[PDB]
Amino acid sequence: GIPCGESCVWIPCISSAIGCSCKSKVCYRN
Repeated sequence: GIPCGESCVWIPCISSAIGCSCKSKVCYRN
């Protein structure tokens, strides 16, 4: 439930490695 940084507009969630996933068009985790 916390924004990681990358935006699922043009940037893939590299942070997905640490559990980040696209949410509300932005990569979120916890």
